[PDB]
Amino acid sequence: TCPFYKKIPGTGFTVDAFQYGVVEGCTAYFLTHFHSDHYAGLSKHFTFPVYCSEITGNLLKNKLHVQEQYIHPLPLDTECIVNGVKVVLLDANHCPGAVMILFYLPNGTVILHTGDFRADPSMERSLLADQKVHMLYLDTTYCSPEYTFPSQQEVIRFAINTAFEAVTLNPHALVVCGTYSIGKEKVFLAIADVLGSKVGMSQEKYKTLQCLNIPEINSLITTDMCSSLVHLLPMMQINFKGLQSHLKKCGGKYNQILAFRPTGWTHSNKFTRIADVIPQTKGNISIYGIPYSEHSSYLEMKRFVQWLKPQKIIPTVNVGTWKSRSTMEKYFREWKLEAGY
Ligand code: NI
Repeated sequence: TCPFYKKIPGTGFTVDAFQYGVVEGCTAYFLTHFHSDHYAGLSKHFTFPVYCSEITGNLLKNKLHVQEQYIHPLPLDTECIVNGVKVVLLDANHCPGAVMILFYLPNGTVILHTGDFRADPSMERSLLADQKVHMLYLDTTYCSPEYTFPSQQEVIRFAINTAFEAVTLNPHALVVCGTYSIGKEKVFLAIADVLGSKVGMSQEKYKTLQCLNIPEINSLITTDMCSSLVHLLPMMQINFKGLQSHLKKCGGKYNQILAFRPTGWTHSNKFTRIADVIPQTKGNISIYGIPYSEHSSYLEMKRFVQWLKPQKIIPTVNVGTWKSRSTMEKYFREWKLEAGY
């Protein structure tokens, strides 16, 4: 059955709750973003109203084949009414089309659901600042002080300069970027832009990108692999074996590969700075691990919550074990005691 952390009290709404069949009482199903854990259970067979951003609606329509009659896209930063309740969608700074939802309940309670997010100080001057928020449903992916990472911009600058130098040194080098869902598109778009190239990719991946309302997209991406010096492959192929194999397929148009694996956090965030990063190398193929995150670091999450000052916090990630919930409760109390709410 549908957990309490996916229900919004005093409405018949749910959020990211598609895997439990018909939820009793639910009149509107919200979807924060198009990642499989969150959409799990949605298909052409779903017949209830789904509320979401325009981008998320394009993906539902085209990738999952959800029938158009059930897709209710809403604009961002706009007060809307859904089944008699006022709502607002805000940018989550996660993957394309990802939203936070603000629910104004009829009793006067205000609830923020973050979905998946990467907290940023620009969220402190949105519509959130206009009134008190009583309850927060929080993306707690990285809720522990060891989880630090550089900014997106530091990582992109590093990627840019690395690729530019490698291809100026050897103009027959190919650049490859690994991927498994939407998100982290700036990695490959920024590398391509400094190399004067489009990004080449499979038909399924191109179809995905074509749904994302990216300006001038037709000038940036192609299905013609041969005409392009940056290629996208599945993350699973980003290894020496997979990369040698792809290099055989390109027809001796390239004689070297430089590949990037954008990851989340791994244990080497604790010492290394981005400027110290060195690749793994076997022969004419180099692989760089780069920690480009679309979730809040501990410090970014703490700052956001300490600003917002919610009366109650409901975690939405790592809630499956008592040990994790207990640990998270401890950090929420520290934050409250330090800031005085
Ligand atoms: Ni996500």
